[PDB]
Amino acid sequence: LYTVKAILILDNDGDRLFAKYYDDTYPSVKEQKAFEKNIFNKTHRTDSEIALLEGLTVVYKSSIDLYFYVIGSSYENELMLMAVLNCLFDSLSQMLRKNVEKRALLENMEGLFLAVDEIVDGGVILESDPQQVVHRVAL
Amino acid sequence: HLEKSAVLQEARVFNETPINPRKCAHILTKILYLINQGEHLGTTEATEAFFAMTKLFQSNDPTLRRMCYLTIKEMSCIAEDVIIVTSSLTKDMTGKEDNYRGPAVRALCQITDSTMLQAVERYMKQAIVDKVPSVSSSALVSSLHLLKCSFDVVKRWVNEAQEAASSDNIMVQYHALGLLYHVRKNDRLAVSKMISKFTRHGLKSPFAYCMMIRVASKQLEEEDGSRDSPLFDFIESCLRNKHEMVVYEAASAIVNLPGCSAKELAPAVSVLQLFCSSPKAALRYAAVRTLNKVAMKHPSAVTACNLDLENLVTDSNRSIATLAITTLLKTGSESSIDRLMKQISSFMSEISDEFKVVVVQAISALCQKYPRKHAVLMNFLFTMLREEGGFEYKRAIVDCIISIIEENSESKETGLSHLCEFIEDCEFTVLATRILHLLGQEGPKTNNPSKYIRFIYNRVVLEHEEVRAGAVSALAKFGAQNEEMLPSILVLLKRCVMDDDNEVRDRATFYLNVLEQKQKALNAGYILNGLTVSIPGLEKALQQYTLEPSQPEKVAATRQEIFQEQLAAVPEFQGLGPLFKSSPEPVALTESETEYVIRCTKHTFSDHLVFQFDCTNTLNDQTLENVTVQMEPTEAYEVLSYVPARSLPYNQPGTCYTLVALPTEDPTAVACTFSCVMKFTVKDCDPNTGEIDEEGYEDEYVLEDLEVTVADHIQKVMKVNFEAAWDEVGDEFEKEETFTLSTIKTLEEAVGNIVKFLGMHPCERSDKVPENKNTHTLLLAGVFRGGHDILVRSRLLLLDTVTMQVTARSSEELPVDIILASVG
Amino acid sequence: MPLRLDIKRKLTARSDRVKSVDLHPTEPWMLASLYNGSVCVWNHETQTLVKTFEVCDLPVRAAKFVARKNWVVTGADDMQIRVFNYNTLERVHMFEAHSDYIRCIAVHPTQPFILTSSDDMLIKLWDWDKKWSCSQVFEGHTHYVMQIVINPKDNNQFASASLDRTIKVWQLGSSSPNFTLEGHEKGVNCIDYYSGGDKPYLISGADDRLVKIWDYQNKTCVQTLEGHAQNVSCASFHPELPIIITGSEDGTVRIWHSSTYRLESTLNYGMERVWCVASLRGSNNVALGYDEGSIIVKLGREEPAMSMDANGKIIWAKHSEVQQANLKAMGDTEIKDGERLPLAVKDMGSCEIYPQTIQHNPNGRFVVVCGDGEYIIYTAMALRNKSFGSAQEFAWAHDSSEYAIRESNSIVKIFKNFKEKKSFKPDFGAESIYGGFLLGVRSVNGLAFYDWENTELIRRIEIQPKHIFWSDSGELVCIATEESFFILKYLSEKVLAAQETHEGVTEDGIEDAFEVLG
Repeated sequence: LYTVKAILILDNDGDRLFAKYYDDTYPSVKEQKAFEKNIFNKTHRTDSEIALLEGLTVVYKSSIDLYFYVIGSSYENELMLMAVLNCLFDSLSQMLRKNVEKRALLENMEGLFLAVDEIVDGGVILESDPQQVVHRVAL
Repeated sequence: HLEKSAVLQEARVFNETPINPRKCAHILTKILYLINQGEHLGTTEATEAFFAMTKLFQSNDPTLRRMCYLTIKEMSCIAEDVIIVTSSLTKDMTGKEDNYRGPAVRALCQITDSTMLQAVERYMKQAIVDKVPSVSSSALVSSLHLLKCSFDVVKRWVNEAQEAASSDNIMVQYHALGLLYHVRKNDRLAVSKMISKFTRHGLKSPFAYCMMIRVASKQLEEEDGSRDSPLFDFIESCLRNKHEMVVYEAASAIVNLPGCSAKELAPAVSVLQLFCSSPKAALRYAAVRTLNKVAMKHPSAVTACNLDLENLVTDSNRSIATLAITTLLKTGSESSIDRLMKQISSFMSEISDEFKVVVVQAISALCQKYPRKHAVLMNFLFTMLREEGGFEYKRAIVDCIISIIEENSESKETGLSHLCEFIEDCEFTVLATRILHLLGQEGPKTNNPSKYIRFIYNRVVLEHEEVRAGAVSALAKFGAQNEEMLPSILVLLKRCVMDDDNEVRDRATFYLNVLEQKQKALNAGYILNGLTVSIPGLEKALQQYTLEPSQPEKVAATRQEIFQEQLAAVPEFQGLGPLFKSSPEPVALTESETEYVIRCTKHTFSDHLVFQFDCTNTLNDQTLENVTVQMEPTEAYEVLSYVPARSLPYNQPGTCYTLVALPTEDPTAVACTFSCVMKFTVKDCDPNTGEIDEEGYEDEYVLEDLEVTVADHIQKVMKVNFEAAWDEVGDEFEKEETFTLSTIKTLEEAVGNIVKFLGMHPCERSDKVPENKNTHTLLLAGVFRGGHDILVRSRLLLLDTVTMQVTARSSEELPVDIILASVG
Repeated sequence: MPLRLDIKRKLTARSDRVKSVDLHPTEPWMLASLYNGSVCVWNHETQTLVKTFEVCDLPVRAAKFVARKNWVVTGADDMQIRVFNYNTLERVHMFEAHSDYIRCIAVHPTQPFILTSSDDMLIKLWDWDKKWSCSQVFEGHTHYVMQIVINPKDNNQFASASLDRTIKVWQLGSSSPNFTLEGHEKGVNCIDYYSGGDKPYLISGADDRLVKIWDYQNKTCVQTLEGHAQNVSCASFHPELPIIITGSEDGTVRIWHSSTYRLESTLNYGMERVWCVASLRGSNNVALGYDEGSIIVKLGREEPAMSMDANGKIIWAKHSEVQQANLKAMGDTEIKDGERLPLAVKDMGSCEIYPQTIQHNPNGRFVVVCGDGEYIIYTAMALRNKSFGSAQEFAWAHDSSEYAIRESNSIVKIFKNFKEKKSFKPDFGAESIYGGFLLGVRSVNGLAFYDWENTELIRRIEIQPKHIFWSDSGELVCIATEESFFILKYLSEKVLAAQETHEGVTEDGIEDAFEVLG
């Protein structure tokens, strides 16, 4: 039981606006931020549903001032990961009552924290239905 | 954003009277923020905040409940007296609504430990069966965590877990099947039953397929009892649902290790399954690939090729381009290498920085991995040296040089020499070390060492200590290997450079003094070619693969020797007949990893047989001591001694032996059957590998019989001329008996049966007899135990069945009698 | 989902609408209370009616035994509970239990109490020892109190079901219900507890066609049971077996597995309108009250499935340190013959099917779990899937690397190395199988023995067996029979001439090939 390695929603530098680690491989801030900077540097300023970083398929999207991440295994493809990443974007948008930017996330830090935990649970994909997550969470 | 101290502190008011759901929920949000933003909690304040929050569980608000679940999990480990929160979580967990249901099970189960396991079970059973994915999936992941604390509680849930498995809802199923596989496992077979039930089904759950593919990927033919095929009717071997990841995972395993063979609607040996998905968008990345494939990656490679090769060349996007190189690499092979190398050459042009280093490494690495000649590898290694000039490193000097001395060395030094012309001190410590090491070691007569020396001499001045030190020591070895060289050593070493710097001086003082002053017994000894400091494997090629898209020794050779060694350690067996031979037909008494694994071999000596029983107690509940394998011979054999296996704990082999004396007058065979029973003392054990209880009971385990054949007594040989040998061994021990082999209708099978049974190789290759000939003479030879030859002559008559008069002669009465009896 | 069952009609009796059915607290008798104004009790083991009591001339809705006094309590539309001695045949006491007829009575053997539930919306307590004085009156229910049951974890607690959409848990001490459960949505006909020392459960039945399971500890509704396709008259929990037995006014009774609530059986009788259910607390008898009579029914699973090899893996399924679904057990203990030996279990690997029968190999190399028309073979002590096969029944023979199976095509099958043997296929038909070397197959009022050599009829023994077991030489057989027991001789040579010749008739055999030794 494992698909998603970690979820990060990063500003346009790779610094932690947010990350919640569905791996046990980053718990300390220094390394959680390093990871975040690492994934953001590869993936950014080339938007696609694919990136390969650290031998893992990284699926990412972007907004005005954020890049949104799911990191998962590379034995899969973008599309499986993408379903998590689409939930992540979508659910935060509907939850916060505003599209994902740094402003929406900061506006409601609580909605963001709770919403992401419903999407991924210890690296298993707990939820992937944006609607379900949003009802499930209370602001 | 926040300060961890202030927020951890103000949380302590909850512990008293104030509960205020708004204030506390905010304070909680702040805790989650401190972690999220990236901060570390202080333990005293954390411990205090944790005891305080539990009061807050009284007020049931969905946002406050939510805050409470995330905060207790994060604060659980950095907190004390957490046990109080279990009750509050159960209270929450039974409360209907997904907000409570799912999030509570997860928070509760994380905090829950084997004592507490029992409490959560009613609520857990109710939460697992849900086709509402949140409650069920959270409960299913929760159960996975709980397998650690206590296995047994979780196991009972297998029925609720299975119930979820029957959903086609993606989460409920993914979680249900995945978890089940982990849970119910006590043997392979019970998990396999769980998998077969879902297996025939065309799911609309890609995640379940994926998690299951992995379980499935190996051939399973015991799914739900048994079945006649490795069959997976869920995409693993089938292609019921198309979706490029699932399709890729499935297609690479099935092709050359069938999960099932190819179907018209589901390729599974053929290369196709990947390829139909292959032209695509970003999605293509899974689709385009390969791995394994029938019979090679190469017929496969051609399909996909348009896609991988155009993206790889065109896209100087890192994200696309990486998928394109990995995809090229995958469609690759030995054959593909011509194509792969041009592409990789081309690739650096798109992304050129580290990627440059990687392509010049890749083209060499691929040439070493997939052979386009070892020479070409060196020539590519020159191109790597040329292009980068510094992203070669120290590990490269050792790897290039070791690799080079397989064939390239004279050339490599020379190439290196040219390469050294580059750049005087920006070329790095490493290239200078490579030309230096190679010029030292080869001692060029292929080119004049004077260019090399002149090139190295300049480099040393302005480059690091390690090379300058390297240069003096190399020179010294260079002196010892070649006499000629000594004059250059002296001009170089007197200089302030190759000696008299710092490290360079110390090494030099030593190396110099040994060459200059001393005998050079030492210097001579020291150069064995002038080799590197270590010989590793070929490091580059694996490194390169990931990086781009970002002494077994033996004594025995014969069964008799290995056994003889095992026997020899024990005295009795070599003291009481020495071993002629040990069986060429050792029989395993009891099957592997059941109750016992016992393999017995019968060993023949001059007048004895020793039976070595290698005994394993694979009994999980026991550990054994004082174990022996007891024996009842079915003929006149004396059982002299038993040697015990000292201990046989769980899954640990031990050996026990029975020594018996052979008859040497027996009129009937030494082909004989012994009934084996192992007897032992059991002390109770908790399965690990071993552990004994303070007291225990006697127990016995029955074993299979050991059969001793004439084949064990005789070692086979053929003779150039049977007739002489046949007379020579002893016609004075001659006895003749006539047999009918009615179950063998030709001579060729007949000769084979006497040859196998007796352990005699028929002379002159007499196992091949003129097909269906009326008379034939079969010549047998071999040596019997004690070291005496046994020859047997069987004059075959072929009617419709085989009749033979078998006459045997031997240097003893016993082989003759033994052969004659065993055959019939 | 599979479960060891075997529904059997222990005794039937025809009478006007029986509202209540009971098993005698400690006796093998079942009492049914009828609308004949009579309550009648019959001991459905010897099929003797022990006694009848004429409580009233108007329906007696409830009757139960207060076994200690050797008395029976009845509540009838006299609005009285009248007490009688069931061996001295006279009316012990007469008292007015309620202002309305008494639907159910519950007896506390440990206390002098009966509480009775009546449709005067009240449940009242009477103490038999005081000569049926009113100990306590419970006021809580605002509607017709259909049924009362005593909780077996605290007899001081009972629950009463009323058509007020609740089942209220009350304590004796407290007139009022100390907490209320809202167990159903269209009134609660019945309340029952799921019996035991560690089972806090309620069930509610309602006329919304549905029976609901509730956990009284957690207070949530565990699941909803489809019940019946018409108003569920009553629902109860079986104690031993994981099922719920419900009855409906459609004349149907259904049994539901209490692990997934999938239909185990539907039973009709030609008696119809099934008003009540009750279950024996010592388990495997349930009795159900109908319009046209009462029935006492006997449920299956009477005996355990297990086998002892020579490896000390004695394997069972269910039980302690073993799960039902998976397989385990070991027994390496040899403590004194005079007492029951510990479980002594050691853990054993994978399973994939349910154990209809689960058995170790008689000399220890195989394990077989049989279930659902399939057999799965697992390895003796490693439990990796060895083999698979078909088996509605599986029996190891004597050979135990040859076994008999009923594949249920009307020929008894032999599987050898867990692979089917078609050199074995009876020239009898089949109705059933006995293992051992000469396979006994029962058909056409005969027991026929078949060869594992050419499947010809060796002999037919004219008393059918319970079992055939054959010795481990295969010349001597032990036949379990209604006759009592046979030992028969199979003369091997006589069989070889007879079988080849096929002088043994298709369905009658040759009476020489086998001979009756004793």
